Amino acid sequence: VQLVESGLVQPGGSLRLSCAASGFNVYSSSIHWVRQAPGKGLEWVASISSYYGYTYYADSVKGRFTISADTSKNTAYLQMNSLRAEDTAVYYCARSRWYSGLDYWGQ
Amino acid sequence: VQLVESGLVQPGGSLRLSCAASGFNVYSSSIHWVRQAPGKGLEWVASISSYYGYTYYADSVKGRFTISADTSKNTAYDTAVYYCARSRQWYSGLDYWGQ
Amino acid sequence: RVFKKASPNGKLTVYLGKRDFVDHIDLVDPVDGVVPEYLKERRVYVTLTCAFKDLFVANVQSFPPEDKKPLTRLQERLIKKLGEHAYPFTFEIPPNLPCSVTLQPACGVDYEVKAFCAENLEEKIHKRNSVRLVIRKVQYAPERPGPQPTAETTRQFSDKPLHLEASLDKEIYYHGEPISVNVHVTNNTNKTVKKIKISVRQYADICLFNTAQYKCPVAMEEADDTVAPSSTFCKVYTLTPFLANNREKRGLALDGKLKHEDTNLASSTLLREGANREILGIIVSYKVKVKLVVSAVELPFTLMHPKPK
Amino acid sequence: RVFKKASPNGKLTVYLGKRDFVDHIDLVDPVDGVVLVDPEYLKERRVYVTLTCAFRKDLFVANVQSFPPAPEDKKPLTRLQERLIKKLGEHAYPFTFEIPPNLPCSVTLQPKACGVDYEVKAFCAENLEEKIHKRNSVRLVIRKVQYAPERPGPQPTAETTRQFSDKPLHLEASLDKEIYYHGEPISVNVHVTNNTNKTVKKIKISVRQYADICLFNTAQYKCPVAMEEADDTVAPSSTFCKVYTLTPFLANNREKRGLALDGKLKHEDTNLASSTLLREGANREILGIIVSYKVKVKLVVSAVELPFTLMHPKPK
Amino acid sequence: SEELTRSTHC
Amino acid sequence: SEELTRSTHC
Amino acid sequence: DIQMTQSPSSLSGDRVTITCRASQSVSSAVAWYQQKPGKAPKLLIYSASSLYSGVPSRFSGSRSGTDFTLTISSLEDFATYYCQQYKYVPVTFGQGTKVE
Amino acid sequence: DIQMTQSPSSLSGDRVTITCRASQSVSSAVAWYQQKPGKAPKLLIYSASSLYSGVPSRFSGSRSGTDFTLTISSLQPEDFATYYCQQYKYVPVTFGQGTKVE
Repeated sequence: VQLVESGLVQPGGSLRLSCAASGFNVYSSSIHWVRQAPGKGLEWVASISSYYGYTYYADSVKGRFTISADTSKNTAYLQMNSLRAEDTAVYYCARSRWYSGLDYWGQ
Repeated sequence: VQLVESGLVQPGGSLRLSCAASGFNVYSSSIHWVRQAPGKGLEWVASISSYYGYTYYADSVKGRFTISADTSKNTAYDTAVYYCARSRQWYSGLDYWGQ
Repeated sequence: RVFKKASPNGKLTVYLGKRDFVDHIDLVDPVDGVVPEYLKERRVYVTLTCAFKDLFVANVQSFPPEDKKPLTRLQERLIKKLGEHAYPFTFEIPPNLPCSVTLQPACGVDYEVKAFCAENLEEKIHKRNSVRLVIRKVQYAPERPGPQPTAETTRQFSDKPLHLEASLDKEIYYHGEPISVNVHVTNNTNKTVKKIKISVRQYADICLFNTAQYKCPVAMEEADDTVAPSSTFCKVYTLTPFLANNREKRGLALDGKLKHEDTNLASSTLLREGANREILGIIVSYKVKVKLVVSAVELPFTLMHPKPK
Repeated sequence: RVFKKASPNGKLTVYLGKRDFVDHIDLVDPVDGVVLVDPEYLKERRVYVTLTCAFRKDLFVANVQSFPPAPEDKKPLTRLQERLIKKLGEHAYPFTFEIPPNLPCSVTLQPKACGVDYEVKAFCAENLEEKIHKRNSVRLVIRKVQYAPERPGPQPTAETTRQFSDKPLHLEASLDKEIYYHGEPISVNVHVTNNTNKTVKKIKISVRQYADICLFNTAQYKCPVAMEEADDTVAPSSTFCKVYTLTPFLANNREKRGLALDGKLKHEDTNLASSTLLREGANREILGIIVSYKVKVKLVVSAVELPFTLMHPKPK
Repeated sequence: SEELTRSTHC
Repeated sequence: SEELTRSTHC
Repeated sequence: DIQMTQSPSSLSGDRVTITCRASQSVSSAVAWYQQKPGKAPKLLIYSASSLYSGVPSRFSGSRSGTDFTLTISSLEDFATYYCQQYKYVPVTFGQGTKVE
Repeated sequence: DIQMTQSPSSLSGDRVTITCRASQSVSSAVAWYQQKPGKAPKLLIYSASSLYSGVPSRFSGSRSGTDFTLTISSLQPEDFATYYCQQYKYVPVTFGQGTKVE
């Protein structure tokens, strides 16, 4: 029962981050991503409350990021695009759940 | 300006207390009386400010005593000393005192 | 020590540091005091009013530039006491207006301070949200005594006219004090006169559409002191004003009353300048009418309390 | 950490130590709280709490009054109630209730949210007769709530041989357990034995939410809240197994008005209505709404069910 | 119907 | 119209 | 009846202060009086602060809510002192504090 | 948005107590986390009190008003880690700047 996310590009470009869990399903929880610039704190970027079907985004990524959930393989994706210079970080996918804290994490 | 008063009787007896000031006038007075047992405190028994025609009495004596003001000679009318007293017409503590 | 009254909803409070505001003859002291997360309209109003008809109405808002009347001494202390939601207000009370005085049953003139919240005056108040205070503009005797207010009349019939001669100690008297009416007639006439009548009458000017005056006695003593012909008479009398002997006299002028009280008779209150300008509202005054009965003299005197210390 | 609400006059307040109350199946937790008033300005000399189940029609209604303390109304203080009073002082007075079983949890209908409501109304009056003034009351909403039997209900299972072909067509439905957790992946481990001379086109895997209600009469309705259709043919004289998977989620029913949710406090959108548990072994006449699930699996010709209770786990 | 003009001293 | 259900912890 | 009460009962140019307790709100309606036994009282303080004419400056009226009090900043002051109450009729003197 | 901040930035078996405070009323909806170098964070505590399963008992959540606190009854040799306090009533969520310890 464990999580991993997988998947350099020129600014103005894009990547896909593939977020994969095991031993448990997506619908049990909302899916999040969180930034972490080297040596600095994290910040909530986007999240899909899979049971609700709604999704929300943060100011520092608003409208330019996008996120979706592949229930068929227990996985969700980040539609990051048009990355600007400050979007360099170690990315994480996250799964939660009542949000008794953000409970499961990747690598 | 001065205040003086006047007026031993067995239990069940009676008295006619009277008090006179000088140099100033009754109607500038809420006419109180106050009494004191030897070595003890002080207790308001009755008051009359005829300016309004209201007689005030303490609960300890209610209905027994009667208080009235002799306007025509600047004067007004349980073992304890009895003081006739005056306050203003505003009430700023008992400021003129009898003997 | 500031009086505070709080609204029925418990949100609003209005502070007035006193309500017996003084007058100086030249100018009236301005009112001052301290008055949205409930009243989302985000505004409040103070209305100062005198009412008999509201004689005069003025409106100011402490919350949220044209009303930046500089902060008064105690009012800044109040703001510092209350903090972020406390905002000052003050009123330039116009002169040429009455003091608080009432009529014997409160009838008469009254000063109403209404603090309330709304978006604008056009919107109706709600009793659930306002505070209503009543106040007393009051005035105290001049430090400068008037003349010895003598008056005379050699009432002519008996070739030698009957003489009526009268004096008091002062025009400016304190309330609840006697008046040492000092009179010296000269009855060199050929007839007797039996009774000399000593009285004080309250005269009360009222105006709301016309100048109305009404009067009645508030001090009386009857002297049967018959003065024989060819004789002059000399003794001082003594009247004193108090309301008890006249409780039955409907409409007699009494001092300011807040809701219901036995505050003593109405004090006479002064005009401004020599202009005799026709102030709206209530003005009253007293004269000592001494009248020898046929077989009269009045001595004007202002009556009001001394300056409180 | 206790909820508070104060009336528009501001002098009156009510306290509840929590706004969701558990059912042990045997007995349902009673409310406890404190009603605050200003005795120094309170000449009315009385106060009321009313605890009411309200189907948006009231049901169970009860009147209690912490003030002035009626010695005949004394129930011993709960530890939380005394912890409150000892903090409030002499001007505060406790209350506590007794919610009878037979009363549903707070569950609501999919669009104030219609369905039952627990509405703690504290108000002041000299007697019950006078109408309650708006400036003189508070209105706390709360829920009775229901949770999983901790002992795992032993494996439910169903079967049916359905003859047309003298040889049988037969199926089994086996699922891990009857009590499920909302959002847990349902493992539909079905099997079918088709000896017959006829084929099957599609096998229909779905979930439906029954909804029992007793207001005007006993009434019923149902709504699908999970679905998977497979074109998986089982040929004549052939046998098949496949562990299908499903889960229920409200999003694909947002347009399906009437589907049940657990109670909206004000205007929330919390998870679908949990299936409740009856009391005793008898079909006791519990009020309000009973909802429950069955997994429906059907072979379309050329039907198996199993009851289950997808309801939240007992909160830690 | 039941306001009060209590005092307060700064 | 504007009450608030806002917490306290004893 | 405001059962206004007074403390201390007694104590021995030095500064002293005396305090009384009001049973209910009585606004500023307090007085203080110095009595030599055998002599009628004489008023010291009105409205709990204000020095009366001719009183020595030593006599300063004090207050904190329903706490009224007196400060004789420097002690003839070996005398009996009464507080008072008068907002409501009847009045109620207190038990009085002597000095030595 | 609600800013949430903590002190001190860095410090070096001793008991550990630490605190952070939120700019607006957020109730007890605070999380806490810790993370060793280069790893994804692990949840410690939820609703500012409730210790999540498996977490060592020394981790314990506390509250006072809109100021929230965590106490480690001791600094175990395995307790050099990043930590965030985080509110979760409102979106965007807001992690603080966190503590390194050594």
